[PDB]
Amino acid sequence: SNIPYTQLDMAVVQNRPAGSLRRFVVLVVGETTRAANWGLNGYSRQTTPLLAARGDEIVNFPQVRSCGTSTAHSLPCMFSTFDRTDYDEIKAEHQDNLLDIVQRAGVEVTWLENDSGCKGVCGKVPNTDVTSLNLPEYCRNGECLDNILLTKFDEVLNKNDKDAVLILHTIGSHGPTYYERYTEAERKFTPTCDTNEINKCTRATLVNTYDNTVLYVDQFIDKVIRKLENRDDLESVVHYVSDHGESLGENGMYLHAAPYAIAPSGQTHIPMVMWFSKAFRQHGGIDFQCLKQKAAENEYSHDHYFSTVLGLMDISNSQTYRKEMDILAACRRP
Ligand SMILES: CCCCCCCCCC[N+](C)(C)[O-]
Ligand SMILES: [Cu+2]
Ligand SMILES: [Mg+2]
Ligand code: NA
Ligand code: NA
Ligand SMILES: [Zn+2]
Repeated sequence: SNIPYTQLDMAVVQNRPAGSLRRFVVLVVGETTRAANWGLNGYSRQTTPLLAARGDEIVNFPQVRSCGTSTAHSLPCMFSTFDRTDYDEIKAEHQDNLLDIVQRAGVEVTWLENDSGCKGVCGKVPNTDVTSLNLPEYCRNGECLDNILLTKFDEVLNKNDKDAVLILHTIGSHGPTYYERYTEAERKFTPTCDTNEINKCTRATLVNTYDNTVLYVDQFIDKVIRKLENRDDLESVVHYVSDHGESLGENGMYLHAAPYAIAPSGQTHIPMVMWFSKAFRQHGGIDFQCLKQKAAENEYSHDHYFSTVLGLMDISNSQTYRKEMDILAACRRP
């Protein structure tokens, strides 16, 4: 209430081609996973084997920077019109965010939370806290394995046939209970640090445990793709990006939330990948070989998130959309 609230893009609509198929976009908002331990970026361990095996169909972005080093900064920033370097916390809090605008355009927006909170971003859209289900197959000590989200996916997919944006907010690589982020099938690197007292384990075991968390991210993204890839009637996109990275003892630094100005690359350099369904490849208007090249050669950040999502919903009458910030715009047919 401190300053008047600005509704943005009040006349927004979708401008999808006439007679088009449903468009279903999944935004996986990761947590703590860093670029330097991401197999597709050339890490010496293959922490992303399922995505690597999918080959050309996964677009990987080797140079992406976060807008903050904690969830409290990164989430509101990445869902706002503001860029990191001009972010105004107060202004952002008193205006519509990305999800408010997309919902106003008539898109079904749903937020499934498994990471302790949306930091105010999903207040005005349908949202559920999946962690609270406290299912023994996934959950212990108030935290749940991210595959619990998959159990709620089909309900969203089948809610109706409107275009949709589904946000899956994952707990990812969050520590210091890194060992609780994955299961036996992803416990590849050993020995591990099976305590929250990470300062008491060797740096070698800490890296091993963190790397196992990335294997779980990889299989999670793969399972989301598997829910969509056989729906030939559906134009689907899966987009994954982390909120920030992590420090694993380098120079005495652990966890995250270092002030951005002094934050090491481990905390600011984050993974990002995209996958497109067959129908999206056919009717989505994107030159895929163009996009693979752009992804390899350019530097991106959370600043690109807002316009990339608007572009994926064919949003029109939008004064917030910036073509130069839309990752796909330079490879989209006019
Ligand atoms: C307060 C930080 C906001 C970011 C603005 C960075 C300058 C953009 C203008 C660049 N330009 C070459 C056109 O002058
Ligand atoms: Cu206020
Ligand atoms: Mg932004
Ligand atoms: Na945690
Ligand atoms: Na194992
Ligand atoms: Zn975080």
